[PDB]
Amino acid sequence: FQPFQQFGRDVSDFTDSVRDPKTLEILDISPCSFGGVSVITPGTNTSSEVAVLYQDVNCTDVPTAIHADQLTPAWRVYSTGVNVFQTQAGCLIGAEHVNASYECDIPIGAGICASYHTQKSIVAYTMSLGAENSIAY
Amino acid sequence: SNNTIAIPTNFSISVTTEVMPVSMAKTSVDCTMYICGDSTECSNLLLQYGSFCTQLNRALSGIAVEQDKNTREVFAQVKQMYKTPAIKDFGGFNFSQILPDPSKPTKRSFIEDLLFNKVTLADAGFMKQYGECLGDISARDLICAQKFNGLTVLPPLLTDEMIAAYTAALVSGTATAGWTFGAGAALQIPFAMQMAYRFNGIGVTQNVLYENQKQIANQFNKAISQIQESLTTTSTALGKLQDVVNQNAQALNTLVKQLSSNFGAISSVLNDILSRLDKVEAEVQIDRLITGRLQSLQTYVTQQLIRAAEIRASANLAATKMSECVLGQSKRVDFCGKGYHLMSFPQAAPHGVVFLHVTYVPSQERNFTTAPAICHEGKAYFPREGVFVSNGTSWFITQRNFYSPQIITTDNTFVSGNCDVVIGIINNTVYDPLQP
Amino acid sequence: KFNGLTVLPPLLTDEMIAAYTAALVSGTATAGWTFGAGAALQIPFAMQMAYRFNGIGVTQNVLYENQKQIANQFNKAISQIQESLTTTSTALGKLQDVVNQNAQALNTLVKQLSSNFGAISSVLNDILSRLDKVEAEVQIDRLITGRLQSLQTYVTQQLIRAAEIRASANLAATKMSECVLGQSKRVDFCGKG
Amino acid sequence: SNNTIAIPTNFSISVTTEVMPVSMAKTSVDCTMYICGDSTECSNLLLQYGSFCTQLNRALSGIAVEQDKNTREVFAQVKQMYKTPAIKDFGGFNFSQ
Ligand SMILES: *[C@@H]1O[C@H](CO)[C@@H](O[C@@H]2O[C@H](CO)[C@@H](O)[C@H](O)[C@H]2NC(C)=O)[C@H](O)[C@H]1NC(C)=O
Ligand SMILES: *[C@@H]1O[C@H](CO)[C@@H](O[C@@H]2O[C@H](CO)[C@@H](O)[C@H](O)[C@H]2NC(C)=O)[C@H](O)[C@H]1NC(C)=O
Ligand SMILES: *[C@@H]1O[C@H](CO)[C@@H](O[C@@H]2O[C@H](CO)[C@@H](O)[C@H](O)[C@H]2NC(C)=O)[C@H](O)[C@H]1NC(C)=O
Ligand SMILES: *[C@@H]1O[C@H](CO)[C@@H](O[C@@H]2O[C@H](CO)[C@@H](O)[C@H](O)[C@H]2NC(C)=O)[C@H](O)[C@H]1NC(C)=O
Ligand SMILES: *[C@@H]1O[C@H](CO)[C@@H](O)[C@H](O)[C@H]1NC(C)=O
Ligand SMILES: *[C@@H]1O[C@H](CO)[C@@H](O)[C@H](O)[C@H]1NC(C)=O
Ligand SMILES: *[C@@H]1O[C@H](CO)[C@@H](O)[C@H](O)[C@H]1NC(C)=O
Ligand SMILES: *[C@@H]1O[C@H](CO)[C@@H](O)[C@H](O)[C@H]1NC(C)=O
Ligand SMILES: *[C@@H]1O[C@H](CO)[C@@H](O)[C@H](O)[C@H]1NC(C)=O
Ligand SMILES: *[C@@H]1O[C@H](CO)[C@@H](O)[C@H](O)[C@H]1NC(C)=O
Ligand SMILES: *[C@@H]1O[C@H](CO)[C@@H](O)[C@H](O)[C@H]1NC(C)=O
Repeated sequence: FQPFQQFGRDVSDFTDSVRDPKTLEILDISPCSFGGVSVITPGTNTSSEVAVLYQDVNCTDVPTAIHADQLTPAWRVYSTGVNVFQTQAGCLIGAEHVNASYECDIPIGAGICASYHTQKSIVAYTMSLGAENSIAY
Repeated sequence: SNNTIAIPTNFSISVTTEVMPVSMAKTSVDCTMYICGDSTECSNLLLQYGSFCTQLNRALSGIAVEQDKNTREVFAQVKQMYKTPAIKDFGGFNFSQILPDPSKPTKRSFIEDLLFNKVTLADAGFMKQYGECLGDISARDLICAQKFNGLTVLPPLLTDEMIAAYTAALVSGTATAGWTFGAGAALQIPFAMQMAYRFNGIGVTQNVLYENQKQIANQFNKAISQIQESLTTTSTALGKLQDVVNQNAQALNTLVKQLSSNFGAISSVLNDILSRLDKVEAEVQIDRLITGRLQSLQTYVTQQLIRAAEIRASANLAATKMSECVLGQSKRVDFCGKGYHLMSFPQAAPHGVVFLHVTYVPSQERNFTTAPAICHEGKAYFPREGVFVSNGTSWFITQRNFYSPQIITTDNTFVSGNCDVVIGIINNTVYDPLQP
Repeated sequence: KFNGLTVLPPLLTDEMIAAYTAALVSGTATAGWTFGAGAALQIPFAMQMAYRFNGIGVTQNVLYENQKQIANQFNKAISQIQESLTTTSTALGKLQDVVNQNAQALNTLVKQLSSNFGAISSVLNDILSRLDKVEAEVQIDRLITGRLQSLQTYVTQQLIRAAEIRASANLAATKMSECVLGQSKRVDFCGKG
Repeated sequence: SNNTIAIPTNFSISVTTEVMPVSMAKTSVDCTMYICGDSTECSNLLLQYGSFCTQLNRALSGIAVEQDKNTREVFAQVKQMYKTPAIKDFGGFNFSQ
C-alpha cells in the first residue's frame, strides 16, 4: 500500500485489501462464496445421493476452499474421504471413479461423465468416444 | 465467338483451408454473488426481485449445453473410431501431416499442433486455481475480478484429445474407405482407386488419374506442405476463431467493469452504502444498485443468446460440411472450397474445425474450333458426352474438363434426324469400328 | 439528426454492385460453369445450353433441334419479367418491408424521447431550468435510465434483425454460387422446375 | 395404374424471379447526444453509468461492418470484372434487358 492508503479496490470496485488500523499490516479480503460449486444428482425419487464438483479446486484444497470448519457436519462429509476424484474441471467428491467407459449420462466435463449406476452409486467415468475399429487397408 | 471453345489442357490439385467456429466459452454466473456481493442485507432485497436470477441462470445453462451439442454434432458423426493406419503414404499421397504422429504423446496431427498454437486464449486456459488470485498488487487481473464476482467459464465436455481422436478417425476412414464411410460400415478401398472414383465424380475419365498419378500425388503433397508453411508463418488465417475468443473475453470484462457504475446511487460500492446509511434509506440506494446491476447482467445474457445463435448457425454449417464434404463428394459449387471438390479432411482447432478442401482446378486452357453436331451421311450425330472439337486438321470428341481427343466413333455419338435442322452442323466422317 | 441518430452509407455504391452484376451475367453469357470452377472458358451459348440440358437429363439434340423455339420462349419470359416489374407494386415487398422496419425502429426511438419515465418532464432543459442539483439529479437519473433503456431495446432489436439479414445474405451468397456459377440438382433451390 | 406412365411431349422455358434481402441500413447512435443533448450537467451524470454507451456503439458498429460483409460475400464472389460483350444476342438469346 501507499503509506496513507487504507484500502485497495480492483477494477470491479471489489475491496480486495485493507490496512489493519492497529498493526498497519495489509490484509487480503476474499469473498466468502469463492469459486464455483455444482451438485451432481440423479433424480430425486430415485436417490437422495449427490456428488459435488468444486469447479476449479484441488482435492487437497477442498477443505479450505470450502470453509469446511464452518460448514455443517452433513456438508463436511462432502469435503473429504474416499470417493474424491481429481478431474479436470476441479475435484469431484462423492462419486466413485470407475475404469469402464460408458456413453455419457450426466456430463460433468473435461471428458468426465457420471451416472447413477450399479446397491447403486453415483459413479464417474471417462466417456467412450465410440466403438474401437480398424480397416484392413 | 460462336464457333470456338476453350478446353483445359492441364490441371492442378489445390488444397484450401476453411476455418469455422463451432463453440464458445460456456460462461456461467452466480447471479447473487454478482449483484449482492456476499452481503446478507442486499440478498434479502434481491429476494424481492424474485425469479430474475433463476431465469438468467437458466438462459446461460442453455447456452452452455448447446456448446456441447455443437461440438458433438460436428465431430461425433462417426460411430467407429477407425484407428490410425501404421503406414501414412497411400499410393504416394502422404497423409503423415494430417494424421497423428506417434513421435509425440499428444494425438494431434502436425497441422493441428499449428492450429492449436496459432490461437491465443485470453486466460491461457480455464484454470485460475484457488490460491492464484491472492497475489501481489501487480497480480490483479480481470480474470480474478471475474471470479470474485461470480463469473466463471465451464470447461467443454469433450477435451481436445477427444476432438483430435475424432478427426484422426475421420481422416483414417477417408484415407482407407471413401464414401462408404458415410453411407454405412466403411468399406476398404485402395486410395488411388478411391481418387479415381472421385475423378469420375468431377467428370474426368478414370484413366486421367492413373495415367498421371505420380504428378497428382506430388501436387497433393506440395499443397499440404504449403498449408503447413502458411500456418507456421501466418498471423491471421484463424482470425474467425480468435475473434470469437476476443468477443467473449470482452463481454465478461465489460460485465465486471459495469460493477464500478453508480447507476445513480451515492456509491458504486455496496459496502459503502451499508456502512454509511440506515436501512430506512440505504434500501433506496441499494435498490438503484440492484436494478442497475441486474439490468447490466441481463444485457450480457441477451447478447450471449445472440452470439450463441450465430455460433450455432455456424456449427450447423460445419456439421453439414463434415457430412457433405468429408463423408462424400459434393456437387454444390463452392460449398467444399473453390474448384471441383475431390475430398476434404477435417482438422481440429480451438473452438473450431478446419477443413482442408482438396479440389481439381483445370489449367492451361486452349482454343479449339467446335461444332454442335456432325453430319456423316445426311443424318446428324451428336456427342454422347463432351464436345466435338477440331485440333486444326481433324475432328474429335473430347471431355469438357480435360483435353483428351478421341476418334469420333459411332460409340462416342448418337444420331437424331436428318442433318438439316441443326444450325452449325458439319460434314466430318464418323468412324464405325465394324466396317474395317 | 438532432438527437444523434444517423445512417451511414454502404461501402459499395450501387454502381459498384451493378458492376458486379454485369460481370456475373457476362461470364454466364460467355463461359458457363468454368466461370465458377476457375478461369472462365469461352463457350458458345447455344452449346452451353446444350450441356445444361444434359444436366436435366434431356438429350443434347433436344436443344439444337428446337433452338429457335427455346430462344423465343426465353426472350418472352424475360419480357414478362419486365412487364410485371413495370406494373406490380408488391414483388419486392421483401425489400420494402426491410426498409420500413428499420425506418420505423428509428422513428419510435426518437419518439421515445417524449417519454417522462416518471420524471416531472420529458424535457431535460426543463428539469435543469426548474430544479437545483440536489433534486434535479433525481429527475435527471430517471430520464437517463429510461432513455438508456430505450437505446438498449433498439440495439437489441437491431442485433435480432441483423441475424435475420445474415441468414438471407448467406443464402443469397449460396444461390449465387450454386445457381448462378453452376447448375443445381437441388429440387427447388433455384426456382421451380 | 400399375402399367401406364405419363411422359412430357413438350416443355416450357420458364424465368422466375426470386427477391432476397442482403443488407440493411447501417445505423449509428451518438449515445451521449441522444441521452443528454448538449447539457454538460447531464453528461456528468451519464459518466456515472460508465460503459453503457461504449457497449451500445460497439454493438451497432458490429451491425454496420457486417452489412458490408453481407454485400461483399454475395456480389464480389468473382475476381474478374468480365467486361460486357458488345453483342447482346447469343444464339438467339437476347440478354439486352
Ligand atoms: C501440367 O503442367 C505441369 C507444370 O505446370 C507439368 O508438370 C511438369 O512436367 C515436367 C515434365 O514432365 C516436369 O519436369 C516438371 O517437374 C513438372 N512439374 C510439375 C509441377 O508437375 C505437367 O506435365 C502438365 N500436365 C500435362 C498433362 O501436360
Ligand atoms: C511424408 O512427408 C514428410 C515430410 O513432411 C517426409 O519426411 C518426414 O518429415 C517429418 C516432418 O514433416 C520428419 O519428422 C521425418 O523425419 C521425415 N522423414 C524423412 C524420411 O525425411 C516423409 O518421409 C514422407 N513420407 C513418405 C512415406 O514419403
Ligand atoms: C410445344 O408447343 C408449342 C406451342 O405451345 C409448339 O410451338 C408451335 O409449333 C407449331 C408447329 O411447329 C407452330 O405452328 C406454332 O406457331 C408454334 N407456337 C409457338 C408459340 O411457338 C412447339 O412446337 C411444341 N414443342 C414440341 C417439341 O413439339
Ligand atoms: C433484344 O430485345 C429488344 C427488346 O427489348 C429488341 O428491340 C429493341 O429494344 C430496345 C429496348 O429494350 C429498344 O430501345 C430498341 O429500339 C429495340 N429495337 C428494335 C429493332 O426493336 C432488340 O432488337 C433485341 N435484340 C436482338 C438482337 O434481337
Ligand atoms: C495501538 O496502536 C499502535 C499504533 O498503530 C500499535 O503499535 C499498538 O500495537 C496498538 N495497540 C496497543 C495496545 O498499543
Ligand atoms: C493441484 O494443483 C497442482 C498445481 O497447482 C497440480 O500439480 C496438481 O496435480 C493438482 N492436484 C491434483 C490432485 O492433480
Ligand atoms: C483403474 O485402473 C488403474 C490402472 O492404472 C488402476 O490404478 C486403478 O486402481 C483402477 N481402478 C479401479 C477401480 O479398478
Ligand atoms: C483464344 O482466342 C482469343 C481470341 O483470339 C485470344 O485472345 C486468346 O488469347 C486465345 N487463348 C489461347 C489460350 O490461345
Ligand atoms: C491433329 O490430330 C492428329 C491425330 O491423328 C494429328 O495427326 C495432327 O497432327 C493434329 N494436328 C494438329 C495441328 O495438332
Ligand atoms: C457464327 O458467326 C458467323 C459470323 O461471325 C456466322 O456467319 C455463322 O453463321 C455463325 N454460326 C453459328 C452456328 O452461330
Ligand atoms: C455437306 O455435304 C452435303 C452433301 O455432300 C452438301 O450439300 C453440303 O453443302 C455440305 N456442307 C458443308 C459445310 O460442307
